[PDB]
Amino acid sequence: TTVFTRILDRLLDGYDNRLRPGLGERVTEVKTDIFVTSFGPVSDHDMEYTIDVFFRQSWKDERLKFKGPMTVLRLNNLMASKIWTPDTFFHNGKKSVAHNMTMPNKLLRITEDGTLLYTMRLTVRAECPMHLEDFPMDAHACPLKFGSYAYTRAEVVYEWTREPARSVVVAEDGSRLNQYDLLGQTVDSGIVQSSTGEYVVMTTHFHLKRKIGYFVIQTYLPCIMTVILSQVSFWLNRESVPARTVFGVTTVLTMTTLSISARNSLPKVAYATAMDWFIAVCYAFVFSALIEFATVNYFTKRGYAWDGKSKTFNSVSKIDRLSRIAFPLLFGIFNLVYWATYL
Amino acid sequence: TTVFTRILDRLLDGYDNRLRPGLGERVTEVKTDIFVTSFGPVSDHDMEYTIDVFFRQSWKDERLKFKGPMTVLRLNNLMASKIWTPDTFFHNGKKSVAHNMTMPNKLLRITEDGTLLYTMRLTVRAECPMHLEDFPMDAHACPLKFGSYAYTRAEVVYEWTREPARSVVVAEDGSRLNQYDLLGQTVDSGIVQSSTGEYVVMTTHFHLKRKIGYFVIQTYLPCIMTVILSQVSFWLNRESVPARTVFGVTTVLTMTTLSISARNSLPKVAYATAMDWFIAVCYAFVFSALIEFATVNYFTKRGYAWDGKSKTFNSVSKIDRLSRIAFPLLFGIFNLVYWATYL
Amino acid sequence: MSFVKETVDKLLKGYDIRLRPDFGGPPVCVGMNIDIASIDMVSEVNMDYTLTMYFQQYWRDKRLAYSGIPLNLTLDNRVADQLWVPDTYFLNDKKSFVHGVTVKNRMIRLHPDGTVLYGLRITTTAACMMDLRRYPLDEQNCTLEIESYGYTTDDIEFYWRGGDKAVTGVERIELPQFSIVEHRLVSRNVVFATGAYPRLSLSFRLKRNIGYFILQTYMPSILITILSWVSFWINYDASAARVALGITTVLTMTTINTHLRETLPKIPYVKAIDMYLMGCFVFVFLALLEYAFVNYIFFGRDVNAIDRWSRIVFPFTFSLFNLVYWLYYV
Amino acid sequence: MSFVKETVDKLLKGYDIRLRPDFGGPPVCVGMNIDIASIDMVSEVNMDYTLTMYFQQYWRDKRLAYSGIPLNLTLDNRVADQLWVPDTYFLNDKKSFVHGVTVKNRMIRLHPDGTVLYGLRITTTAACMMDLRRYPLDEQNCTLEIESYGYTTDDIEFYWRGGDKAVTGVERIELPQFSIVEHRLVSRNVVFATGAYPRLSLSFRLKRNIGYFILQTYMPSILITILSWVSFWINYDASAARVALGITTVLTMTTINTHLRETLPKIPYVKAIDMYLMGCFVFVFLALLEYAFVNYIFFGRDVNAIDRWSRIVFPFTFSLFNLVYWLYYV
Amino acid sequence: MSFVKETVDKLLKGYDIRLRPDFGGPPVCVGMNIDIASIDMVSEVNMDYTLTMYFQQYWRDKRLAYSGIPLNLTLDNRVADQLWVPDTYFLNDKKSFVHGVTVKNRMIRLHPDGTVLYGLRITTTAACMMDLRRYPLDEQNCTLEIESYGYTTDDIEFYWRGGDKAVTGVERIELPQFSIVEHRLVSRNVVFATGAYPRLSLSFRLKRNIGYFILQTYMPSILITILSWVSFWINYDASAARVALGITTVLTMTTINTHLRETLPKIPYVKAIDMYLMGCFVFVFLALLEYAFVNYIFFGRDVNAIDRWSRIVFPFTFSLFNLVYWLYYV
Ligand SMILES: *[C@@H]1O[C@H](CO)[C@@H](O[C@@H]2O[C@H](CO)[C@@H](O[C@@H]3O[C@H](CO[C@H]4O[C@H](CO)[C@@H](O)[C@H](O)[C@@H]4O)[C@@H](O)[C@H](O[C@H]4O[C@H](CO)[C@@H](O)[C@H](O)[C@@H]4O)[C@@H]3O)[C@H](O)[C@H]2NC(C)=O)[C@H](O)[C@H]1NC(C)=O
Ligand SMILES: *[C@@H]1O[C@H](CO)[C@@H](O[C@@H]2O[C@H](CO)[C@@H](O[C@@H]3O[C@H](CO[C@H]4O[C@H](CO)[C@@H](O)[C@H](O)[C@@H]4O)[C@@H](O)[C@H](O[C@H]4O[C@H](CO)[C@@H](O)[C@H](O)[C@@H]4O)[C@@H]3O)[C@H](O)[C@H]2NC(C)=O)[C@H](O)[C@H]1NC(C)=O
Ligand SMILES: *[C@@H]1O[C@H](CO)[C@@H](O[C@@H]2O[C@H](CO)[C@@H](O[C@@H]3O[C@H](CO[C@H]4O[C@H](CO)[C@@H](O)[C@H](O)[C@@H]4O)[C@@H](O)[C@H](O[C@H]4O[C@H](CO)[C@@H](O)[C@H](O)[C@@H]4O)[C@@H]3O)[C@H](O)[C@H]2NC(C)=O)[C@H](O)[C@H]1NC(C)=O
Ligand SMILES: *[C@@H]1O[C@H](CO)[C@@H](O[C@@H]2O[C@H](CO)[C@@H](O[C@@H]3O[C@H](CO[C@H]4O[C@H](CO)[C@@H](O)[C@H](O)[C@@H]4O)[C@@H](O)[C@H](O[C@H]4O[C@H](CO)[C@@H](O)[C@H](O)[C@@H]4O)[C@@H]3O)[C@H](O)[C@H]2NC(C)=O)[C@H](O)[C@H]1NC(C)=O
Ligand SMILES: CCCCCCCC(=O)OC[C@H](COP(=O)(O)O[C@@H]1[C@H](O)[C@H](O)[C@@H](OP(=O)(O)O)[C@H](OP(=O)(O)O)[C@H]1O)OC(=O)CCCCCCC
Ligand SMILES: CCCCCCCC(=O)OC[C@H](COP(=O)(O)O[C@@H]1[C@H](O)[C@H](O)[C@@H](OP(=O)(O)O)[C@H](OP(=O)(O)O)[C@H]1O)OC(=O)CCCCCCC
Ligand SMILES: *[C@@H]1O[C@H](CO)[C@@H](O[C@@H]2O[C@H](CO)[C@@H](O)[C@H](O)[C@H]2NC(C)=O)[C@H](O)[C@H]1NC(C)=O
Repeated sequence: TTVFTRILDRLLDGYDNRLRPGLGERVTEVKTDIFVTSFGPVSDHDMEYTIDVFFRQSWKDERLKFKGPMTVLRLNNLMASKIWTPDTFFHNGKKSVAHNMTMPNKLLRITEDGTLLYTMRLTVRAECPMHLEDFPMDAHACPLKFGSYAYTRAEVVYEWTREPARSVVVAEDGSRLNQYDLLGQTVDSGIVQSSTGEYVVMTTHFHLKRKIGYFVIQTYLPCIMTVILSQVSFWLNRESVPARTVFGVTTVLTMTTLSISARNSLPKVAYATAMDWFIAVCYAFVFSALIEFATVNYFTKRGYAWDGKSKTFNSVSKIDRLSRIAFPLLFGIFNLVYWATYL
Repeated sequence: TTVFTRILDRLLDGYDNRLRPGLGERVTEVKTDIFVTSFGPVSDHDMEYTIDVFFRQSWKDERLKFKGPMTVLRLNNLMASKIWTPDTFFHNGKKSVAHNMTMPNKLLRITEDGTLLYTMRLTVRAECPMHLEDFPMDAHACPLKFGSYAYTRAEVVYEWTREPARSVVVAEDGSRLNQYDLLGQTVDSGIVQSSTGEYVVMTTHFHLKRKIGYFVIQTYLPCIMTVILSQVSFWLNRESVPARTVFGVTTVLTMTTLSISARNSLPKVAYATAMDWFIAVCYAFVFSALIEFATVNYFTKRGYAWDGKSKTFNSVSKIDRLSRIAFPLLFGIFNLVYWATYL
Repeated sequence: MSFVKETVDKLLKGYDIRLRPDFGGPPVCVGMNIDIASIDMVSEVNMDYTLTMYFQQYWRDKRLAYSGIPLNLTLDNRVADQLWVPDTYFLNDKKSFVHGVTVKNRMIRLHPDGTVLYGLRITTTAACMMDLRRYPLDEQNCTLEIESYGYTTDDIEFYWRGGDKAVTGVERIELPQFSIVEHRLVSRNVVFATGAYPRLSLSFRLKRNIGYFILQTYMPSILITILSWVSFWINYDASAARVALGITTVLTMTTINTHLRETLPKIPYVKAIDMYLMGCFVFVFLALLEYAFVNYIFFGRDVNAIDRWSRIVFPFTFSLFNLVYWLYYV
Repeated sequence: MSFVKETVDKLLKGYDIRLRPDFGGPPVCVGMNIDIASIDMVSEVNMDYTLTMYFQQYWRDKRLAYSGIPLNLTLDNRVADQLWVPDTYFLNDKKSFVHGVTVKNRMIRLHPDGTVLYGLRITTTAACMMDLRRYPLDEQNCTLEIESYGYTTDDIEFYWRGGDKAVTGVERIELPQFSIVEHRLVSRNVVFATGAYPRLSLSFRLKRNIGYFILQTYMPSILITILSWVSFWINYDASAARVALGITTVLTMTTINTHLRETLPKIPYVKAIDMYLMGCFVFVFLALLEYAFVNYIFFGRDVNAIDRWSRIVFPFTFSLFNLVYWLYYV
Repeated sequence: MSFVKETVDKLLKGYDIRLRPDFGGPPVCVGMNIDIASIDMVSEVNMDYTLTMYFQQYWRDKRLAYSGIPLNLTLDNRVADQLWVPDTYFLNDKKSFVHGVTVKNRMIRLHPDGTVLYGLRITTTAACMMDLRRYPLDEQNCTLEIESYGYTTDDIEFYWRGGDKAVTGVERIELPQFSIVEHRLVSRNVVFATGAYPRLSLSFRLKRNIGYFILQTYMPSILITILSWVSFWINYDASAARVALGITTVLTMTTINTHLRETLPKIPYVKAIDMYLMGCFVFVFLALLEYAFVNYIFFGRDVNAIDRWSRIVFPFTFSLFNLVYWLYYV
């Protein structure tokens, strides 16, 4: 075991971890790949998502060549902090955790050629700005960008280990999403310019699509059936003023209860989304149905309804006959225009 | 620069930071003052308040006398931790924060005489036990007590740098309170005995008074108007049974909606506050208004109302006529008793 | 790298972090610029906002001048602990941290002339006092105060590097609840009894978006109030219809206010939204109380006059209330 | 002053902190007393409670005996890292910390004979498995288990210092929802697979304040239940009035029932509040269901008899239900 | 104490934490056993559970063999940072920590033959992907995955020390919402392109308690749905009574449905409870529509037949819906 011990001590003799490999001589080329163990929950309220990854970085440091019986060396967590590693960070990260239980979840392997494979298990919260105008029928490409914080592209350049599509791998059971479907991913790279210089950025976009079955059964169907119910009032006789006033007013209250709860699920955004417009139209349809009856009652003459046997009786309102067709049709048209637009 | 550098290296020569100044010789006197930059939010649910302060401590250490061109030295953050400082803590603190951005928010100065001025910027969560019997018409004195955790009064005594009224200073734009007015403060000091001995305690009480205007428009006015609205049933004709039953029962449901919402704003206490009694009495009034109609309807003989051109008709109930006076008067009296008691 | 290694070690040999540049000389001028990454949250309850940014500081340190290398030396971020940096802090920050994955999000970059670039990625929750009386039609002015904890203007001076171009990324900021209308940079020397202290202030003017409140608060309240007026068009003898309409609208209005009391934040004082909701509640309260006057005069003790007048005064007075409300708050 | 400095240096020279006093000899006896500063939170959602206490430990360490200094040496808390301290922990705590502003709230006081006083200020969230069958008429018993983590009873022994007076400050505690009826100190041994361990238990008995729930929860339910009986005193032919009263009280009961439960976590087993609320829900459900038979048995086919008996059976059965309920839970 | 002090210093002198026991020889076998303290939380929103346990690792290291002391050395927890320990981690662990009050909750125990016992008190939040389609009648399988980070089976092997008895304390688990039905221990090798890695799995099966949802969710929904059938027994001409009943049950059902959405967690997809609430909403929706058809076919144009048939079909179809529902989920 002496031979293994000696090599470790000799490696860091004069090694300066403040200087990148090839400083002032060439450009350090870091090869990266990611294995997504679990694509964590997405928070619409905070407009962020969690992702658990094995972040692998590979680069060459000629200062760490060695010769010995073995061809691969495993470095202790203390040894890894003693050498130079890329100062990679996530541009859109909000608060990230490098797990340290029970030991540091890192691993630094050195090959005799001088190539270093450096893996760490991370939990990352990342910013995913969302345009929620199509909510709940919206799709997003949540990004995950990383690069060197301090080194410009003249000093450190990042590349994917293999074909960009195959460099990011998502575990088969790794989808931990409730309201989204991970359709796929596109992996790209480019240059981003800031006030300090030009930096290389590696980008991965996860394309998410919101599942709508929840909002169909929680919001859309109750709203549609209450609007239909508010229109069912049109088929009652015009002489039942208390019944049609109770009918119309309580459907307004039902819309208020549905509208209030429907917006609790929505993130607290101050602009209008596709569900707000649908509820606003349903609110206007329910409001108009009670205004429709108010006009019918103004032209009602006799306070008694048809007795069922035969003295004169009120005639079926012409407002009602038209409203039994116009109101369902206008709502029907609105639904086709609404759904064809967003679907 | 050399003169400044030499003094620092010389200061800690033979210095033992584990021993307080004048150990076994006299009592170390600490003069303290506070500058409240912002009296942060107060939480009724957690019975705690936040406060951002510059906590300034002053004392004398003969071991740190120096002679040189400058009369004041600004110690580094590393240097400040190498010397003895008072072990001041907050008796009612819950979870305090010492700000470390971008550097440690601390400053330690030394005068030639050996007087140390030591300041830090803190966000303190502190315990403020609240007796909420008179809520929302309650006032509180939230304390802020501190002293030496380990050193008894025979070793370390604290005092205010100047007159106690002028030792706690609040910034003019410091009040960050939404539900309270900072009337003022009183500054005192005393002695507390515990299992480990007697200790000097420096105390500050912030006198707070709750703003009532929010609760008048949110709770008191709707509840008063709902009670008034329940009495409005007394002015309807006795023959309109469905209208006065709907009137009374839905006012009960309105009070239930208001009463439940009012509690959700209240902190989760398990005793009756002032607002609890007002809502309970309003509930009793609204309850008694529907019971009153149950009695009126029990003595109605004819199901038809007066025809407008007079066959006999029911007279206006004497229960209703007396209720038109008794109910407004009893509620008016209850309001004088309630509002005089707490205001 | 042999020559560079000697040069870097040479600079830090004998370096005294405790002493500022030009110690005992002219005040060191520290230029600052900020590149805002995002404003994550703005909470009325806590009276603060969250800001993520790239915070750069520029100053000249002749102890760090180097020659012979036509390169700007970016050094491992841990060297910052070995250098002198300004004792800069944010005066109104409540909770803040430097990001630390994978390594500390910190940067030191030396330049041949001695210029030092010191950059941090900071997420800071900063205190912002808000005047929410005109909520949700309010405009807020949140700031970030940058000050030296220990030094005075005799020792250290702040300035915005690049003038009004010092702060960038504002135009790309998207907030779900606000919109950035303007931002200003202010340089000033606060004065106390002790003396003058350097100060830099970055302030944004936020104008709240109204679309959500129009559809969720104002429109339902208007429609319920208009719905309460339907009673004025119903026969006086329809007591069951007019009372059920009147009291359910009162119930609906309290349902809106109590259920939107919990969605809206806990800001416990009278705001513009409260007045409008309170005003609408009074109008529906008066509409129901109007029929009580109608019922009593007919059955107890003309009849059409009270209703005919109410069909005009209530729509008219609500318009007058709206005119006063919107003119006062807009 | 140097004499004291020299004395302390001698004690820590060669001191082994990994070995307990009298290693291999008789077990070290550790005495504990607690001063409770406050109990802050007692949460049913997390099924825990928060406790701020002064935690003192006494033991004799011959290696720390000193002579010539007629004083008890209170030392800077940073010396605790250079001494052996018991590996004491709270067996049922969920998350805890020692306060650290302005410094770590830690105390080390030595005595001439070698006695060590080790005091800490600790806020600890401790697990208290609560029995909520009788809630809100429930009485809880929350404990704090103090055990050695690594050392068995062959190495370390615990005892309460001062008997039943070892815990002070309990009388001063104020809880918004409980009253401290009693507290007890127990001492025992617990046997595991790895050997026996010393145990000290501190337990409190908590009685919940019932007055608030009477006004908030029970009284409205009682009144609505009495309201549902107003239907029995209304004419059988007032179908509109009696259905509106019947269904709105059912709605009112649901309103009470729907968002009362957010005062407690989703804890699935039957509790006393659940039985009463569901008892009242069944009664209002039956009061409206009773009219279905009343209306049908007249128009569809003893109308007064059915109404007459309900005027007695419903008040009587509800009082019988209340009698059985309150006796069972009180 | 000096003899043991020199014995320990002998062990560490020359120790190399960077080399595994039997380096270059056969793989070091590490036995593991867990004593479960509690499962504090199980959250569907985050899809994880919080676990407190005593995690023990047991292996043999010849370099730590000591002779002359007929005792098992229980040492201070700080000695663990100077020995070799396995690089064990939890694969599905979102956040975890070792308790640190009063000292770090860590244990090291040596034995004469070089056997090391290493215990840690860990609270961990472990990811558990849950299939909540059958919620609240769901059965969950939450696991803890134990793996080596940077060693293959050529260097380290894992096994459950004690067979199926390697995990104890499961009967101590008291989850208010679940009951532990079973637990298993699995030992396996995970083969990747880089080699084979040891794997240990501890898994629990959880059965959710349904009683709360019977009283809180299912019974109110059943009673409201039954209440909506009271309309079928009222006169066809009681329009005010039957519409008020029908429309208020719809409002009551929405109140139950919308407010249940708040007490229950934010799981955004269709579950078993959603299908039942949606089923009952459709039934009450149809009951209100049933009277409209009766009301229209009378005044707009048999009548007794529709009510008679609705008195049977509605209760019968709801019973059939329940039969299909409970068989498909129980
Ligand atoms: C895995 O990762 C976790 C964190 O995720 C580590 O836990 C932290 O470990 C560090 C390093 O040991 C600890 O830092 C220590 O802080 C002590 C002071 O802490 C006080 O003040 C802080 C606030 O400033 C409070 O939060 C805290 O409660 C205390 O009041 C120092 O005294 C320590 O220094 C000592 O040890 C070092 C060792 O090199 C010596 O050089 C020093 O001279 C001195 O003796 C140290 O800096 C930190 O407190 C830990 N956090 C927690 C929550 O426990 C694990 O250690 C890590 N595991 C491994 C194997 O690396
Ligand atoms: C949010 O609210 C804050 C205040 O709480 C606003 O901050 C103020 O912004 C205005 C500009 O909009 C500032 O006014 C300008 O201040 C400059 C700096 O003053 C300092 O330095 C001068 C010397 O150079 C000292 O005399 C002075 O005491 C300060 O120390 C001035 O140079 C400007 O002068 C301009 O106007 C004057 C006339 O008023 C002319 O004579 C000049 O030639 C010149 O044109 C000007 O006075 C003000 O100082 C800021 N106050 C604070 C406390 O910072 C934010 O603007 C607001 N946010 C938004 C988005 O509006
Ligand atoms: C909350 O709930 C906890 C339980 O979880 C209660 O704690 C129990 O409290 C009772 C007392 O009320 C304890 O009973 C007493 O235990 C003592 C210690 O027993 C240990 O040590 C003895 C040797 O000293 C061993 O023999 C024994 O096996 C244990 O290891 C006993 O000394 C007491 O004995 C009493 O009666 C005998 C006669 O039978 C006399 O000879 C004694 O002198 C003495 O009078 C007694 O048995 C019980 O152990 C506690 N349980 C636990 C788990 O700690 C709390 O009381 C409760 N809180 C409240 C407020 O009610
Ligand atoms: C929650 O869900 C997880 C899955 O997601 C379940 O975990 C599975 O548990 C079963 C046991 O119930 C496991 O099946 C067993 O795996 C053992 C290990 O397999 C490795 O080693 C064998 C050789 O020994 C290799 O052939 C294999 O490829 C692996 O490398 C096997 O040893 C077991 O075989 C035993 O039974 C068979 C008969 O069935 C005999 O022929 C064998 O001789 C032997 O006695 C068995 O196959 C399964 O692997 C686990 N899956 C995972 C992914 O871990 C949890 O059980 C579940 N939770 C609950 C509470 O049920
Ligand atoms: C938002 C709704 C706005 C509604 C605006 C409504 C604007 C408006 O003026 O409506 C009234 C009128 C219908 O009147 P309606 O039929 O209800 O009233 C009849 C009318 O008054 C006859 O003149 C009466 O007969 P007569 O005098 O004794 O000979 C008859 O008495 P009886 O037979 O009962 O005994 C009354 O019932 O409407 C339309 O014709 C088109 C409505 C299009 C509505 C389009 C809606 C999309
Ligand atoms: C919550 C209050 C409960 C009070 C319960 C009170 C219970 C109680 O004692 O009621 C009896 C009586 C009912 O009075 P009320 O006027 O309602 O009853 C009239 C009475 O029965 C006459 O005898 C009837 O005329 P007659 O027979 O044809 O000649 C008359 O019918 P009509 O001529 O109109 O057709 C009835 O209306 O009330 C009081 O005297 C007021 C008591 C104090 C009330 C104090 C109220 C604060
Ligand atoms: C050091 O602490 C001891 C206690 O551990 C003190 O002894 C107490 O002294 C007071 C003096 O009035 C007596 O009333 C107590 O009975 C003593 N207690 C014990 C246990 O002996 C001692 O006084 C302290 N040192 C000094 C200098 O006071």
